[PDB]
Amino acid sequence: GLMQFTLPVRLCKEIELFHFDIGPFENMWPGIFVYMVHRSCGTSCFELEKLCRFIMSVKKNYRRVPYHNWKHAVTVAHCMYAILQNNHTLFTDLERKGLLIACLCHDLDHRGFSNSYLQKFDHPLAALYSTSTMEQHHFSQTVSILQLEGHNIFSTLSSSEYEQVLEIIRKAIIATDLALYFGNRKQLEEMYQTGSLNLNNQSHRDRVIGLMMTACDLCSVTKLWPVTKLTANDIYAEFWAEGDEMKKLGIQPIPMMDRDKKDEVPQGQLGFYNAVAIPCYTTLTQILPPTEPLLKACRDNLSQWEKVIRGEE
Ligand SMILES: Cn1cc(-c2ccccc2)nc1COc1nc2ccccc2nc1Cl
Ligand SMILES: [Mg+2]
Ligand SMILES: [Zn+2]
Repeated sequence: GLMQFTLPVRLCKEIELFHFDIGPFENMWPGIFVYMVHRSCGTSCFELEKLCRFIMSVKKNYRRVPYHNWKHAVTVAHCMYAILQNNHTLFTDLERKGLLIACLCHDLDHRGFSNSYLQKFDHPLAALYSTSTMEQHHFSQTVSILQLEGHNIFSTLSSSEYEQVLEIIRKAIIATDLALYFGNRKQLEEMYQTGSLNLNNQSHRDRVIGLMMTACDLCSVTKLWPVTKLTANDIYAEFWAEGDEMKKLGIQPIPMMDRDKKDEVPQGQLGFYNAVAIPCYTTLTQILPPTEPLLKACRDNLSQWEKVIRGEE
């Protein structure tokens, strides 16, 4: 009850900033997450023993892949923490509870392969879940862990609060399917500019939480340049392995996944900042003005990729 987590001074200050990097010490990531729940939600939100058992079972169900790993889970939860802390009064008690957990769980048991690769492979998960294949699996793995003995962190909620939080988590996790982001953002763009955006309309909140989820999930583009640039190596290590696996099925992969086309990465990052990241953080900033540092950091990183193309690095 009286047991705070406390971080060293540099981490205590920097964890509050959007561009915080959780560092290379894996054993500190659980404590960093509990710290964020305790400040975001409260020391009362979860029984510490249950929360600790939940976190360690979640960790165990992330795989040793280059990018879609336990570090990504905690990184995406920290971005959500910074959004929630900068928008104190906009979110319900249940939302603060659900969203940090949703972010920690959002890529559970990822294999380092896209929905496309599973469908082309004819993976069993592609027959069980015809759209948002991996994201339905990530939600399925979250419910599994919540149902293990001693892992039910929501046990003090009523039946209908419990149903609501699990529905916040399902929609949050489904929204991390980038195929769904383009339409979600166009609708938010229209709603904001015709003035119809209403945060009391549940279906509107759902859309805004979905964009928050895209923003947290892509947050590697919002770090200081050396973090962004080194994370890009991990992202492409997966893409290129998928490309190899497409070539094994007798399919020329897209260039983004073809390691023979490494030279075109700087131009591919440009397209992604312009087509995905910038539009994402721009619409997020219009809806939630205090998230503007994410858009500013993304813009700085776009400018760094422009310098790479110009051979200035
Ligand atoms: C779109 N695109 C095309 C290329 C390309 C590269 C080499 C050769 C030919 C084409 N690279 C990208 C970059 O793509 C992404 N970067 C991400 C960065 C961070 C977090 C999620 C991301 N998700 C995606 Cl999909
Ligand atoms: Mg994912
Ligand atoms: Zn993710």
